[PDB]
Amino acid sequence: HFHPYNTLGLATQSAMVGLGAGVVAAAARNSLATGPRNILTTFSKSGGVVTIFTGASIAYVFTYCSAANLRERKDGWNHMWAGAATGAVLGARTKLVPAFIGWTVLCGAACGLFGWTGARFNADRKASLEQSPKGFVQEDAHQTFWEVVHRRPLSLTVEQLGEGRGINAVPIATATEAP
Amino acid sequence: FLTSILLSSLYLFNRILAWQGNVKHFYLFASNLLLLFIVVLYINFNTFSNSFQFNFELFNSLNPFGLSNSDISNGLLFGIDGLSLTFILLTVLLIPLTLLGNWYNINFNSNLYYTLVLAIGLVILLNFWALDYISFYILFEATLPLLFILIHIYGSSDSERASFYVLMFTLSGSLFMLLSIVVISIVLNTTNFINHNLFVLSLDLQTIIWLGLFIAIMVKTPLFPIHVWLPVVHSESPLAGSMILAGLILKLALYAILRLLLPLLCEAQILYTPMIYIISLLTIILTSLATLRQIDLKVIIAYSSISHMGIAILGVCSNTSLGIYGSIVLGVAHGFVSPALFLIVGGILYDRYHIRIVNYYKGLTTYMPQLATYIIILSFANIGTPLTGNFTGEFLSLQGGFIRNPIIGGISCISVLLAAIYQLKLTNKLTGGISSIYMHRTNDVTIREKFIMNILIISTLIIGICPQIMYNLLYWTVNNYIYII
Amino acid sequence: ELKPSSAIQRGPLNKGGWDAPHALHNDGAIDRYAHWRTFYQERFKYTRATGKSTLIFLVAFPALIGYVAYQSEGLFEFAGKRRGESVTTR
Amino acid sequence: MLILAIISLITFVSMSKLSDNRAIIRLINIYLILVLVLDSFLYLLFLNNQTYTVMGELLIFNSFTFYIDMLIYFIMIVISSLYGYNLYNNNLYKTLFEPKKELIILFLINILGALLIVHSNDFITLFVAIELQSYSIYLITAIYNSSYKASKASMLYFFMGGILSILIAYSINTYYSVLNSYTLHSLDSLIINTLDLNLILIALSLGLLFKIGIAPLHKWLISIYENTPILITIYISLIPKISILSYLVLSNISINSLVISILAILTLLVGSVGGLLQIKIKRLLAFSGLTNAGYMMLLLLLNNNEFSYLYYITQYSISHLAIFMIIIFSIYYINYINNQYNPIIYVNQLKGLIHDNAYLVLSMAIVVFSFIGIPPLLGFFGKLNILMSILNNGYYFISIVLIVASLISALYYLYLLNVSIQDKNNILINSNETVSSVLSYILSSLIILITFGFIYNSLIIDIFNVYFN
Amino acid sequence: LPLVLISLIVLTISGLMIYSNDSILINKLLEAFGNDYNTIITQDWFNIENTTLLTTIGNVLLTNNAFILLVLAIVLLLGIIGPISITMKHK
Amino acid sequence: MFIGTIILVLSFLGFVFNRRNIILAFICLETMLLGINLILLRNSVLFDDISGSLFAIVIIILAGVESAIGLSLLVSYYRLRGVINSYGI
Ligand SMILES: CCCCCCCCCCC(CCCCCCCCCC)(CO[C@H]1O[C@@H](CO)[C@H](O[C@@H]2O[C@@H](CO)[C@H](O)[C@@H](O)[C@@H]2O)[C@@H](O)[C@@H]1O)CO[C@H]1O[C@@H](CO)[C@H](O[C@@H]2O[C@@H](CO)[C@H](O)[C@@H](O)[C@@H]2O)[C@@H](O)[C@H]1O
Ligand SMILES: CCCCC/C=C/C/C=C/CCCCCCCC(=O)O[C@H](COC(=O)CCCCCCCCCCCCCCC)COP(=O)(O)OCC[N+](C)(C)C
Repeated sequence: HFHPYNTLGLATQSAMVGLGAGVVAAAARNSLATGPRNILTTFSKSGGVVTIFTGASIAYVFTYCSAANLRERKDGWNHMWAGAATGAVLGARTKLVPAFIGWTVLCGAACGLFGWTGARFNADRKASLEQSPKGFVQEDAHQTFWEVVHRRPLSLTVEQLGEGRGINAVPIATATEAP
Repeated sequence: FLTSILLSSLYLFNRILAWQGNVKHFYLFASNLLLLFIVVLYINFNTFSNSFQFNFELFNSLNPFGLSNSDISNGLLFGIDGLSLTFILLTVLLIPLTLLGNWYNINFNSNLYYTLVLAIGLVILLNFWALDYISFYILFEATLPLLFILIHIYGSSDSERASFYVLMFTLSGSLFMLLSIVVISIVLNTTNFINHNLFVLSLDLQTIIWLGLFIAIMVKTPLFPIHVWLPVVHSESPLAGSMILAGLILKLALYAILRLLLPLLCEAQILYTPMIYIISLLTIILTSLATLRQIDLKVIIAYSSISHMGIAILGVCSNTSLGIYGSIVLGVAHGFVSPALFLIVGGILYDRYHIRIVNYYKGLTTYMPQLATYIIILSFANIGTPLTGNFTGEFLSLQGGFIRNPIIGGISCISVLLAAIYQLKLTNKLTGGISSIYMHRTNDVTIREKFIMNILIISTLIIGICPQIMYNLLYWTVNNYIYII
Repeated sequence: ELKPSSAIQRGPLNKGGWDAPHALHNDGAIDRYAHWRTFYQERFKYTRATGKSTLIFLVAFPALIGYVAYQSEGLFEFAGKRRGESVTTR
Repeated sequence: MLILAIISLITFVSMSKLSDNRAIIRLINIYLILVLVLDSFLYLLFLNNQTYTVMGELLIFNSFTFYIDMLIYFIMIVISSLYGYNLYNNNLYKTLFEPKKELIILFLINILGALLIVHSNDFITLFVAIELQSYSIYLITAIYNSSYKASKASMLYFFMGGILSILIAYSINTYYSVLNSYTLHSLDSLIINTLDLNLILIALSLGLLFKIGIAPLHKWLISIYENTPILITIYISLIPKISILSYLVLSNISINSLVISILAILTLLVGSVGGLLQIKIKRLLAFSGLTNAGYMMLLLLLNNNEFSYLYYITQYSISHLAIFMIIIFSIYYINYINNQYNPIIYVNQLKGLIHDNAYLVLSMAIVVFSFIGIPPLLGFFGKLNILMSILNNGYYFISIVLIVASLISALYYLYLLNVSIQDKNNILINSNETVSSVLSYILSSLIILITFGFIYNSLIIDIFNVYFN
Repeated sequence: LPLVLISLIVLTISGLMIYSNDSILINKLLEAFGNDYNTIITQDWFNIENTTLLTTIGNVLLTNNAFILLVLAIVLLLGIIGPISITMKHK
Repeated sequence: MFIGTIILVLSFLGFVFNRRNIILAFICLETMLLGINLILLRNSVLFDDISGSLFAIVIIILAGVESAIGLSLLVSYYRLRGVINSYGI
């Protein structure tokens, strides 16, 4: 199944990596600049960069692990909620309410589309079509993903779709026959 | 033989360009020859066969330039059933009317314009012949550069933004269409309109594949989330661009949802028809409501076309024979009656006064009585006023949508009211009142405009008095796409 | 010293044809009003009335008829029914 | 037979006067044509993916690399035609498009160094060929030395190529320190599991890739492409791209790499949105190369990517070549020639091009819509066959980022069209002198390939099926 | 200086990293310092002649890697042609 | 490996944070090549083979040719501007 997340310590680890990334990026902006700049203008003329890094890190991993622990399953919806929280933190530097809402919903939609494709930049190996069973089944078996058959079982049709609209467990013809 | 026909024909074309500056006579001649050829094909068509009758393969490896008689086939297939031939007849009787529609207003660089218009018509003609997914898709987007060049060079003040939107939104939906087509071609290793109901995919692979095709159909039969390029690409196009667009492109995507989705996404489609009903009711109501506050005149007929395509989509997605038939009748009758309305607003009204704002036009009956006759006859024909073909399509599509879900059928039946409010609100403003103090009196409607109007009105009235005249093509394809186990 | 060639003979562009006399007296107020309405979106801004309209028509009404459409899919058959017979299924 | 040409050529060029340079290039042009025509029957060597190693496992010759050398010769025939033929016989185009004495020397030495990368099996052959082609690009950049921008660009390119060559050398000797070997033929499917060669092989691929112009380190190359003159930059944009990418596609050392996927996403992002608000045509034209090199960084993650690669290579090469040749042709119609080396700069200078030579705009429209990927044209099948390999192999987020990047990049491709189909006040009617027959036939050949090259797709797939499988 | 310090420590440790084969990050690092063991040099009498190192460089530049020597001749040729081609100003 | 690694790293960082003149960049490039040489020749000695010595004798020649090429490039940079800036090119 799944096992519950360490929201405490993953959020501490995320705050550590965000602090380090803010240190590195503030040093990078210091070195790549003009004007009178010294060693302690790294945190005064930084442009608020450590706040960006740490706030995004705490917000995303807190909301991700909390949503995965509240829903008790793991899919791309947790990436949607965590990206909504990250967009909230990135949109609060904009001191404006409609832009804040735009940052929230659009970053959450982009991160949910990210987390729905697998939440991986790279590939999954066995989930690929190259490294999976493909083509026809050669004789009758549970049809996997990436596989094609000629006929499907009708019990699978009734269980997956339903028993409602035009769909029935026995066809209309043989349900109405003379004997 | 067949090569000598063509280099005779290329020499024919070169000589008449050398002696006559214009092309338009030969383009009209080739259009009417194409008409006669398609009707000779309809004579030789076997209605008793479900299969594809007039097949040909292009760009095979054994014969790259020409036809293919081979054991192995990897080119592009072409062929027709009754469903294809319905839209081919509708297409081929509209191509000469759009070449005729700009017979005098395009003055500066005419030959470019008529070549672009005939080229777009030929691409959309070949769209309905195609039999692979990649052969459908190649012609399905060959239109877009020609549309971009046509809308950008010719148009009103704002033809740059309209040309950009007709490339942008169409390309953006149709790229996700290409995503799903690539997934189909790497699972099945075949793209084919013949075999493709035999293959069964997994349910969650089907529900992934179905999304990208439906997003492109939502862009091109413009349903509510993106319905939005359409008023600006209409309101700023030239005349034949508007006519070809709203008579053929929207019905082409209506054809694509039958041809591409209903055969191999059946078990997906049943899971998703409530979402389609959300989107189609929500693009009937909200677009039919947003037409009431419009200052411009071609934009009203653009939003009208949105509402009628929203009626047709809940006919195809109804899982009913009545809904499929009514969506086909709606598409064909709409492709008749709506280019006549775009001619009323863009040809008889923009050639004379060169403005399109509603506030200048009042009391057009007292100087133009037969234009006003046309305006009221076309208004009622567009509403869903019966004996017109529009009511046959709207009635059978609303009935199928009532079978599949009765509550969304109940709230979709108010489209009869909503479609009439804005149309009659426009029509009584145009016809009624004292004549406008802004408009100086011009000519009444001319012989060619009355000719185009009379053809596009008779062809709605014949379908409206007897919709059986094209059942002989469709009675297979009305049973073909039904999944009721 | 870099001038395009002496052998250009370039001249002015004309559209060609007939100058149609003006059938319509322009109205400056109607033209300004309509140019204002056509390009309304580049001056559009988010307000409270805007937010009310956006939430009511883009999220609230889709969620409402979505709830109605998903609750009522296989409910009703009315095809052949009689007095004392159910017309729903669940 | 390149060696023969170099050995013959510097002997012959030392004795010619400067009056003869252009005619010398014409000679070399025809020479390379008869190396294509009379000598390509060597494709019969490579039946059923038969691969040779030559000079003691030093060079590797398969049919992939045979196709790459055919492509490089075809492009060199086009470029050498651009130098060796006059556009017009004005006193204008003689002071604009003028070859130096030692230009064709450096061209053939660079083609040599570019071939010895794709044909390479060991790491010191790779190194020596990388520096041969790098010194040649230094000197091709610096050969028009009467120009402030080209001098500054050659200095910048020297230092930024020196760093990224020392990074390749560090990665090679770092690979040597853990394996007493030089081949990637050493790897053979089992060593990669039990050995961490990830950091080594990825640092190798990265040091090779930052010379193309991949995204964190892209701006220096965009500045070199804007600062070089208009004839030099059509050669130095294409040749290191196709040589280094044809090395890294043939050697599959970054399969399913997370770093290459990060930098490919970033490359597709920063190239698409980077060239949006840009008003110089070579800038606009170089961010196109940034995105189209991103589409190759995608195929670096792939195993068995030789169809999608080679198709999209000759696609991009023909389209690239044609879009630079069209803006060579538009110089006759602009109202303002600055900057003798780079006579057209701003993209608004081609504004009334439909009213002066409308078929040049037909040309332009065809190649721009093929850049976008419109289905009747040849760029569509390149993007299509890249997608068929991306989706087959599990790169699902990469696919959507590819699609969004192509949609964003369509804006500044169509901006060229939007400028050229516009009204202009003073249009041409009658011009006395003509464009080169020899050289406008090349542009028309390059267009007819792009438009009517979808015809031969099934022929090409069958010939592919026999010679690579 | 702050990025100098960060890049010094990072690039230094990272250059020390790739001499190691562990799954483990700092077992990769501290195997670079596991240096302390004194190599045992043995005499074997299998070599009969004064092939020193320059002799074997001359054998393998000239037989097994002769092509590298000739492409290197092209590189030396380029180092002649290029500086001349820049700095002459022909007449 | 220590001496080659640290000369390469310190040489690299002296190249990167060079803001004072241009020839410090050249000599930091050459000392980078020296550090690469040091690492490789140590590995050749430790592995008992000439092949690292082969790549080292080839990269000596390539470093020389790059110095010749690039210093002629600086001379042509200097032809039109009779000054070389302190901040850089
Ligand atoms: C604008 C339109 C956007 C459209 C985007 C749609 C993308 C949706 C992707 C769907 C899809 C790729 C299919 C794509 C095919 C073509 C796609 C076309 C291009 C798309 C660009 C990626 O599936 C992903 O779904 C994610 C959630 O949905 C998961 O997230 C993560 O969740 C948690 C992980 O444990 C993490 O803890 C959390 O951190 C993550 O978040 C991922 O793990 C998962 O890989 C599904 O592939 C996969 O499906 C499965 C189950 O059938 C198949 O199962 C196998 O086969 C059967 C017997 O063998 C059995 O039944 C099945 O048991 C067996 O295992 C696989 O073979 C595989 O193929
Ligand atoms: C006398 C002839 C002298 C030799 C002429 C050679 C010129 C080299 C030119 C290169 C650029 C021009 C494109 C030409 C593409 C040729 C396709 C091809 O044939 O390449 C093959 C497939 O390529 C692949 O996988 C993928 C290739 C993708 C091609 C995509 C572009 C398609 C449209 C342009 C090509 C068709 C034009 C035909 C016009 C009649 C692979 O290599 P081969 O060993 O079988 O080559 C044999 C060609 N021989 C017999 C003429 C030597």
